[PDB]
Amino acid sequence: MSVVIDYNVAPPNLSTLPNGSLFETWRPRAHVLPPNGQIGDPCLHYTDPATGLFHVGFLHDGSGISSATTDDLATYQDLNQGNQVIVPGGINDPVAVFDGSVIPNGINGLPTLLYTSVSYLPIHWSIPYTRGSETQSLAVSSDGGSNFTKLDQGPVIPGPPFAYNVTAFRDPYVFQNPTLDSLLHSKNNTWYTVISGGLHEKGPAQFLYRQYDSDFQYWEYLGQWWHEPTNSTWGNGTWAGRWAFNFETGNVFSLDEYGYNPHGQIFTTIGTEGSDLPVVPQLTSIHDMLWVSGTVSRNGSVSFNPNMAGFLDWGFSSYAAAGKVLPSTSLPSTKSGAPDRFISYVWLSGDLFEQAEGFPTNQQNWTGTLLLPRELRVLYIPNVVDNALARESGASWQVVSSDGSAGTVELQTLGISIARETKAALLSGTSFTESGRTLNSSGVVPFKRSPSEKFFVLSAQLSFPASARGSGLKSGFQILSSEHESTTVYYQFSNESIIVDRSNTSAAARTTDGIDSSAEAGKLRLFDVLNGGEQAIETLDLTLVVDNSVLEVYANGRFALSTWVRSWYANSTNISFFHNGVGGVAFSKVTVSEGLYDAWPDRQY
Amino acid sequence: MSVVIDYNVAPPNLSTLPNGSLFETWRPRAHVLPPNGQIGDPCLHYTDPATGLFHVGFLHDGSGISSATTDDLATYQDLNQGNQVIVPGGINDPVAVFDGSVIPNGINGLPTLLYTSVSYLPIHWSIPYTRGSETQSLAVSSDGGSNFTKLDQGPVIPGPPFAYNVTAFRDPYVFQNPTLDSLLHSKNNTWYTVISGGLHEKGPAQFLYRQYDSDFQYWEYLGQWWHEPTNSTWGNGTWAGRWAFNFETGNVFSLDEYGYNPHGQIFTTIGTEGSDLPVVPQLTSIHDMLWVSGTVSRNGSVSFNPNMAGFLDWGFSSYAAAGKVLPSTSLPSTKSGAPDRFISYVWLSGDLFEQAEGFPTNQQNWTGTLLLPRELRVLYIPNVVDNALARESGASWQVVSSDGSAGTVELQTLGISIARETKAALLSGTSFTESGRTLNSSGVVPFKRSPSEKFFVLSAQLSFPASARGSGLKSGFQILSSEHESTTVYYQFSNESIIVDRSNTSAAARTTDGIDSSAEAGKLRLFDVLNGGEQAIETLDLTLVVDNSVLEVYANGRFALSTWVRSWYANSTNISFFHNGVGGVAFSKVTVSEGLYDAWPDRQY
Ligand code: NA
Ligand code: NA
Repeated sequence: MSVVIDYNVAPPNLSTLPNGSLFETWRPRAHVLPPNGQIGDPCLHYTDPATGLFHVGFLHDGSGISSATTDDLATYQDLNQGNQVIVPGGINDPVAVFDGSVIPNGINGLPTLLYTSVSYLPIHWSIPYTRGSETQSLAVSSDGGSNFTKLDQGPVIPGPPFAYNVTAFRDPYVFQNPTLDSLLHSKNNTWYTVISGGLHEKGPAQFLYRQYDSDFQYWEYLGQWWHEPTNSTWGNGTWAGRWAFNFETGNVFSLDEYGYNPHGQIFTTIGTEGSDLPVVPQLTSIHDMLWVSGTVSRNGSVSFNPNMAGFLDWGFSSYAAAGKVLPSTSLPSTKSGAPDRFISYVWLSGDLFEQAEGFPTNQQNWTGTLLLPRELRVLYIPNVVDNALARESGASWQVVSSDGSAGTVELQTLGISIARETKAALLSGTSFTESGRTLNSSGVVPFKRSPSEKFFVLSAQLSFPASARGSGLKSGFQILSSEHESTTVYYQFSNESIIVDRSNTSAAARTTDGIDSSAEAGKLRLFDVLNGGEQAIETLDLTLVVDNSVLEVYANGRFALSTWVRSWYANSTNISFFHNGVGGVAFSKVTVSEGLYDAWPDRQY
Repeated sequence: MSVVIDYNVAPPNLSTLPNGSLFETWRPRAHVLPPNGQIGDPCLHYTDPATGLFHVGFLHDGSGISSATTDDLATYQDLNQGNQVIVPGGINDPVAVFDGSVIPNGINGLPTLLYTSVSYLPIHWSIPYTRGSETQSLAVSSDGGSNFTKLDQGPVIPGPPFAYNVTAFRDPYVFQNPTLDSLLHSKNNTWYTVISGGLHEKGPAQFLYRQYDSDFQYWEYLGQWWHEPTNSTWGNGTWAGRWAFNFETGNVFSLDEYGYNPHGQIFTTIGTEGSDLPVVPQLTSIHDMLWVSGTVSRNGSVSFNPNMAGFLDWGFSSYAAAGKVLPSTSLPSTKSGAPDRFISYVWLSGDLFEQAEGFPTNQQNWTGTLLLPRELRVLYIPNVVDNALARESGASWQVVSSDGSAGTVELQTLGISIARETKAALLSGTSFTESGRTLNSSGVVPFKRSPSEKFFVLSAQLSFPASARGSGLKSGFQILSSEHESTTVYYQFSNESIIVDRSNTSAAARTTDGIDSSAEAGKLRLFDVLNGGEQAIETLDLTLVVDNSVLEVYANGRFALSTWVRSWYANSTNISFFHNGVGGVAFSKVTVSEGLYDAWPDRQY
């Protein structure tokens, strides 16, 4: 008949259950992930100029790249029923297909994939590099993006520059930029490529190239346009992790206040591969998902000079972001009236980058997800008090103007928000509000009403008095609660962090190996701000999106922290105010929207 | 019982006979060829420093490189019973293994093969080049040369210099040269590599490299050290074919009067791929086997500047020569007392470079041979009369001194002779002489005694009177004669050529397709010479080596012409003087040595 799962009854050791029995247990409904099995790095994204459809791509089951389309940037349709559009086993890629990116209007006016073709394993920053392990090859889709046919020829970039002893040499990211065109005297709308990795005994780098011929055959090397010393860090390591031992999945793009602008300020997103000392062979212990702002100058060779940096996502398991220009002329953007955007999908690895030993993978029969598509833009924070907090250097913001009369500064940083159409679809459920209140004593205060399922958005504002600064205050919410489980998400002034406490999240973590219960944390500074001539600590504008086991925490349009919340019991759906009693907190009216939506309307599961 | 072959009975259409039935018919006994099947370009040759054994290599059955050893430079022992020491089907060479050469004392003190690893076909100078079709990869033999194990990594030279549109890029030839070391400030005893091919719309070239690291990993590009315009020629095309559309099998070495000398004059041997106009797609119609002398200068980049050139072998089917330094310390050289030598094996394609349609290949069950090993050295011709003949430029010799009193010059050219130990073994049979004579009338004069088998050396000197110059004289020998067949080899003053007339050579050519009967020819100038104060036309010192169907014609230590003489009848063994009646000829005493020897004493067939 069936193997019977009752989520009011206690869990077994989940690894004893049949294959596939936990497929729906923790599965999101509003996120990009394959029909089943494993998802790796997103890549390959492109707007098809002929249709306006936006194509998303991702590594799938360690065997190539799968893809789906969206006409609204909310919901998706599988290509090939989820089967890969390109697989390993060719002449150039006999061992593996690694990440690539797409020139949308390329060879023969077709989407043209430049990707890392792998011929030798293992490959890791910590071990000697095997010559020719990573080349860059071309493929073209003549069938609307369902199949990328490999060009019947060798790699267009057969290895790194002469005698370079690389740590890695992969993840080519194609992009256009008129600032680079001007500085390098390139032909207008030249395609550039960055390749990510580093050099042994020197440190991480992006290797920069430009197309030499219109046919994309030859790629002129323009130097290590950005490189950093081995395991160096932005500032003192507080705000933007470390540059660490190797760069991965380098994206390059340019922004203004509204979205993507070719003439805008230049940003990159990168994964950095970190380690404790001594290094453990073939182990990356820290996967930092960073963004970096910088100016580009020339001095013979072009250079990217960082002026601020932060995390695109503070999640331990968050990594490998791939983003793409989405033009205003796209099908989604035409419906929503958006300007040109840069949409980034962050990867949330399902198994601690394959370190989560004993996780019930055969039972779940899927692993990983992408996070919600995110709009990136230049965010301005006005009316900030010109004090030490605002002026700290080596941080994730910079002063772009000042008012000596008012005593204020305008700050600039990277804006991170849920893509507009996806956010609206997330809120299309049924909405209720919980009354605002102030808390001064220690405890958890149940909401009058909680969602009855584990699919909701929670928004609220938290205001703190001057005395919260530098104190032992902890305030936020307790979610996914019942007598056996709870998860707590809170702001903490002592280290200016948002924390997700997962020690009690999962009753399955007590019976089963490989179900991480570590705390997750990210830094967020709330500055001193001036409005109506009154100086206050900035309001914490918190959004929580819970999609079964996927938690995404957003704050103030500039912060994201995402993780796995693998609660077992059907009843673990209650929400409470939380405050540790140190000082006071005022919670606004809290909005809860329940149900989210189905991001995969043409799948049944 | 057996399929019965009687060589006194007329031949059938040979393509109707059983497979293997003609294995012995035309098979040489004193030449390098595999136990059966096809032989292609020789390559891979090396002296093993540990044993003193000389290793020879060759393409075999279109599927990699086979090898044998010699301890005497006369006789050979198969490695692996003739099975290839390296085969295609690796990561770098999934389609084919092309030519390579060996650094004898390389990685780990082991013979280290650098070779062309092929990933895409077709490849031809006349068609567009597929990117990455030819890379250069490393293999090492740790077992005494029976197996060259591919290094488990990508090619060490993944393609040609950036954006070069090559016609070909293959046949790497490793060599050392202190003249290059001095000119380029290279470390002493640096290994150089030439790679042969050309550039589309520019012409043929050798691409020059030097090792960058002691591990042979990286190869620094030093430019097209020698290149020529498309289908240009030395002089007016008389003496050294054409530079043509592509260079193949470039060897580089340096000589003195005795043999190989690192500080000597620099020479190269090359195949050139020719065509009539218009070009026929994928067809090379002319395969010229050239040698070239030149000086090396620097002008920022190093340059090889030809000062004379000729043919290493004038045979239509002669090509692809591979030679190697053989030191005085080798086993063969220690026995024979030779100094350092450069030994070259020329290939004699068995089937007109796969154009001989209908040849009975399945019946023969082998195809091709290498020619006899040849010593190359600087040859001086003294006491030549200083006239137009001696002074002609764009030819195969140059004036290196002059005596105004005597009216003479010393000439310099490339010396080509049978390697000493092989020549002695060829003459180890039973020897007889035929009396000298003068002929003035037209006809063929039978020898009093002829060899009774088709395995012999014939040596003779032909002296011509002053009036032979510019005349219609034709004199030489008729060989392999009976009532049904004959072959005529003669000198002709009208175009200063040695000719092999094959119109009557083979009774099988009348019954069977693909048995070429075209004439073979090569240029040979006999200069005016002064001895005892008498001016004469130089003596023609002729050697003919007939090894069943393999004919090699040598003259004056500076001329070689080789071809197939596929006589059928057991009785086609008679030899006659030949003279066309135009003027007179004096033949010296003619020596005939019969039997040759077995170059493969440990094979039965
Ligand atoms: Na991370
Ligand atoms: Na030839």
